[PDB]
Amino acid sequence: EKLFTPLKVGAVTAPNRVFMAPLTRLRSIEPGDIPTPLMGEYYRQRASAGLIISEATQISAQAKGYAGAPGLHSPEQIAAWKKITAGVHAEDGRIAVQLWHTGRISHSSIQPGGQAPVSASALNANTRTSLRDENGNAIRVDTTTPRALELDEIPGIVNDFRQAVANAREAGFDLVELHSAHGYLLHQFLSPSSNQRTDQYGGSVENRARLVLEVVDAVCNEWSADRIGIRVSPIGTFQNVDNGPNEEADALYLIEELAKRGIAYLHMSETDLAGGKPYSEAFRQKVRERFHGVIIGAGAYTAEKAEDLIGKGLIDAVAFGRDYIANPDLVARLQKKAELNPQRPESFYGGGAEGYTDYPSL
Ligand SMILES: Cc1cc2nc3c(=O)[nH]c(=O)nc-3n(C[C@H](O)[C@H](O)[C@H](O)COP(=O)(O)O)c2cc1C
Repeated sequence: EKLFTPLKVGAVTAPNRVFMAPLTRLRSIEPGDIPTPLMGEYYRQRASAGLIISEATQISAQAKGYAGAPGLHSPEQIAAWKKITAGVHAEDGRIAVQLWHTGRISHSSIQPGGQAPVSASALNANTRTSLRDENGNAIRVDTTTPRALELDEIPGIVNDFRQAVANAREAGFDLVELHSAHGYLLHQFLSPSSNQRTDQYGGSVENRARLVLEVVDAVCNEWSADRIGIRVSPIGTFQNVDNGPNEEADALYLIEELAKRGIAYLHMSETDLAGGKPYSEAFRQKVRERFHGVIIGAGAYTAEKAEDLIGKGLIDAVAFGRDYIANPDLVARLQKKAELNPQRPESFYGGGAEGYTDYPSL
């Protein structure tokens, strides 16, 4: 077993390879989309993780797509996150903030001015997002048809990612993870199914990957390459957004480009929660030879699958999502081969302490 051995991830060193995947829990304070003391406790309980990747966090108010999701834009949010990272560090843990712009996966009622959300093209995601009712309870709602950005708006998007990263550094995060997966803004440009642009940000894969690569360069220039991670879901269909008829080739192109920046890590979300086709060991090898940094695998990993792939040298770490939701001390449990607490899906989104901080440790 090598799942419990140290691993250098960019500027930091994780004592084990059991990572906590980014998990949207929608328990932030509104107004302000502010992280809470309860959230700090939740993250503190899970500090033994090799690395904690936070719930998706807004790089701007416009980036908001879910009620209850935190932001990292505004004095109050920065101050709130500072206490959370301090708590994790007090337990000697490491935490990375996942930054996103939901793009078309949003609703007008939570956008600035109540206006239509933005995207690569004006195509409704044909899905739903999570809002809050009159009592603050989480509820589902169809996504609002988006507005195609506009050429001169792109620089502003890259700037928002850069500023959020600057705030992240100030906030005490050890690393940042760009969310270019699961059909959110960056993925919306990457995919031809959601990108019908005729300017230089649409068409060829090079054009579709232009925005994400501009963000990587910008955040890398703002902080440091060894502080930047990125999550992608380039194979399969995620939240109604597929990856095109040449997804494999297009994925390898993107990874070679990311590699040139020498960033901290490549986080691959291998399948949608609804399932998907498995990654062949051949493809994993092709990814392996193209990226020279840490590679994190995620999906429906069992400790056994992780040990097998890490042992084949195809990946370096594994991010567990749901098991981490139900087991703050997942590291200890997996190492001791103990039983895990059962999961309570009903309380994954919204609410309070129940189903959040009440999962006991051994
Ligand atoms: C409650 C819930 C919320 C999630 N929120 C996020 C998130 O904020 N960002 C992200 O990239 N993926 C998110 N995911 C995906 C997880 O990080 C993870 O990849 C997924 O749960 C599959 O892994 P698992 O089988 O180990 O849980 C979410 C999944 C769940 C069930």
